[PDB]
Amino acid sequence: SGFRKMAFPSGKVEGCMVQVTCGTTTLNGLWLDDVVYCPRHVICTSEDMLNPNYEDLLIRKSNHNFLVQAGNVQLRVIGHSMQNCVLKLKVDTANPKTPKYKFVRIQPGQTFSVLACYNGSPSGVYQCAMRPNFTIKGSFLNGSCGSVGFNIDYDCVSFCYMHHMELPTGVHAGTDLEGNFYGPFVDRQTAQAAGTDTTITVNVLAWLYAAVINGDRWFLNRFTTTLNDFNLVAMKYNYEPLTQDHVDILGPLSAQTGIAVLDMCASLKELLQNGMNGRTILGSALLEDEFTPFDVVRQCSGVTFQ
Amino acid sequence: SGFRKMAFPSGKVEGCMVQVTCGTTTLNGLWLDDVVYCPRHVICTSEDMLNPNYEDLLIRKSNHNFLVQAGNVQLRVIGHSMQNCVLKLKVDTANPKTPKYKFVRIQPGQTFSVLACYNGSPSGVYQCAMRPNFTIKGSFLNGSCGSVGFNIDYDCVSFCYMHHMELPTGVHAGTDLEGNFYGPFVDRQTAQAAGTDTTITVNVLAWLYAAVINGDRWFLNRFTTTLNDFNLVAMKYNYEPLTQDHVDILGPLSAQTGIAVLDMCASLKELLQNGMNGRTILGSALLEDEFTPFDVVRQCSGVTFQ
Ligand code: NA
Repeated sequence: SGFRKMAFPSGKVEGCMVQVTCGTTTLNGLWLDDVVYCPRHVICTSEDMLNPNYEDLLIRKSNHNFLVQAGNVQLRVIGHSMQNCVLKLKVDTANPKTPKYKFVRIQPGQTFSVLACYNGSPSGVYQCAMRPNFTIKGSFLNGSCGSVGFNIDYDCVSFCYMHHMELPTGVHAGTDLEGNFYGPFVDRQTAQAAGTDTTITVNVLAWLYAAVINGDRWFLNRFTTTLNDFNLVAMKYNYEPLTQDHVDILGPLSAQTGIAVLDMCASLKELLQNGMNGRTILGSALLEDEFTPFDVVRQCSGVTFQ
Repeated sequence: SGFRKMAFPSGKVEGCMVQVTCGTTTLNGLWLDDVVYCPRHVICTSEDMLNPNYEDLLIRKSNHNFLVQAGNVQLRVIGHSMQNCVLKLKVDTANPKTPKYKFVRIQPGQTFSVLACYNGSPSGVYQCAMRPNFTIKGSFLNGSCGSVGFNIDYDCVSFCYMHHMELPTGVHAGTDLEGNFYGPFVDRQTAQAAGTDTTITVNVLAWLYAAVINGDRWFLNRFTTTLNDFNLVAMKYNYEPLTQDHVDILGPLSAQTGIAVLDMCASLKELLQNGMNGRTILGSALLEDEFTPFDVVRQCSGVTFQ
C-alpha cells in the first residue's frame, strides 16, 4: 500500500531527446523516425520574442542553419517545415530508439509525465495535470523548451505536450505535438491572461477513494446529496461541475469501496464548507486534484509497462 | 521557474529490471553484468514468512526453481548465493544494458528515486527520503518487492535501496544492495516497531530556500537565533537537531538568496510556533522535508545526466 504522485518510467522518452541549435538559440527536440520536432521559437533571439514574424524569420533559415545533436551523433537536416508552433526537421537517419507512439491532444484535468531536459539531456521526471485553464505548474528553467509530456500505455508512448514558455505569472504553456497551443496562449513574450483556474472535481473525488482504500476514512459522513445540490457548492468553491460522465468514470472505485459517488460528494461538500480543521488526507492538508480516476485505479491495481 | 518533486530519469534502471519467480512467489530483480539481485524471501511462501530459516530454505532450492524473465527472454540461472538479505542469482548472459553503477549505503535524511515495478515491468518513478527512522513512505503493492532506489551522478547509477517488506503500519523497509536492512527491520512477516520518526530539519530549510528562489517570501522575518536556541524549539516539534555540518551544507543556498542560514532558522522557528495559518509554500499546506540542499541546487540550476 501507500499512495505517491508517480511519473511514468522515462526511458522510452529519454531515447528520443536531442539538442536543436539555430544561430545562438539552443533548446530540446523530439526525434521520432526521421523527424525532429521542436518549438518554432528556436529560430528567435530574445529580441525577436517580443513580436516575432515566424514566417519571415524562417525564410532566412536553410537546412544547414539547424544543428541537431543526439548525444554525440550529429544529425544531417535534409528538410524543414513549420506546422502551427512546431518546427519539423527532416533528418537523414531514423531514430533506432523510436518507441511505439501516438500524438494525442489531452483534455483539461488529464495528467501526464514531463521529462524536463536541457541541451537535449534529461534532468528529471515529474507528474502534473493540464489545469482547467490549460496551464501547467511545472519545473522549467531557461533552456527547458522542447521538453515533452507523455502517458505510457504498456509499450506505446502517447506524446501530449511540448513546452514553449513561462508566462509572467510563473506558470507554463505549450502545445500538442501538432504545434497547437493548449489554451489561448501564443509564442510571444507578452502579457497573457490564463483563465480563472478551477479545481478538477472528479480528480479530488478519485483521491478521496484512494484515501479510503489506504484506510484514511475520518472525512466519511452520514450525509448524501444530489448532483445539482453538490454542483451549487462546487460553483461556490470554484470547482468544476460534476457530470454523469464523471460519476460513470468513478464507478469502479465506487464498487471497490462500497461508497456511492453521491455519498462521497456529500463528504467533499462538508470538506469544502467546513475546511479540514488542520487534519490531513494521504499526507496532504489540501484537497489534491492531480490524480485522475485512471491514475488511482492504476496505482491501486499495480499496472506496469515495458 | 516552478519547483516539483522530481525523480531521476529512470532509463538506465529500466534496462536492469527482471522478474524472479520461485514456486508461488514472484518479485523483481536487478540484472547487473551476469548477476540478478533480489530479496532472499523470494524462496519463501506467505506461510514461511512467519519464521523463515533462510539457510535451510535455500538448501532445498535448485537453480531451475528460479524462473528469471527479462521481458520475452528467459535467463538461465547457473548459480545461487546469499549475501545478508539478498539472493545473487548467477546467469549465463551478462546484461548488455548494464549501466556504469555503484552500490552505496545512504544516510537517514538523504533522497533517492524508486522505480516501482510489478512482475519485472517498470510501472512508475518517484522521489522519496530515507526517514530518520529508516522507513520510506512509498507506494508498494504485493510483488513490488525487489524494486530499487538510486541516485545518478553524471553517468553512474548509485543503487542505495531494495524494497523487501511492507510493515503492518503501512510503511516500507528494505536493504542496501549488499542486503543489510536500513534500520532495525528483518525479513520476517512479524509485528516490528519503527522508531519515533522526526522531521528532516535541514531539508525543510532547503525547501524554504527553494520557495524564496521561486518568489514565495511571505514567511521571511527580521528575527535572529543561535543554533542552540533554534534547536530548543525544533526539539519541541519533533524536528531533527540542526548541526553546523547542516548549516554549512545550506551555505550555497544562503549565498544565492542573500538570506543567512540562522535567519532562515528564525523563519522556520516562527512557522512551527504560529503554524502556516491557511497560507501555502510552493503549493503545499505543510512544511516539506523530502528535498535535500543538493536536490534544490540541481533542480534550480538544471543539472542533466547522459
Ligand atoms: Na519517505
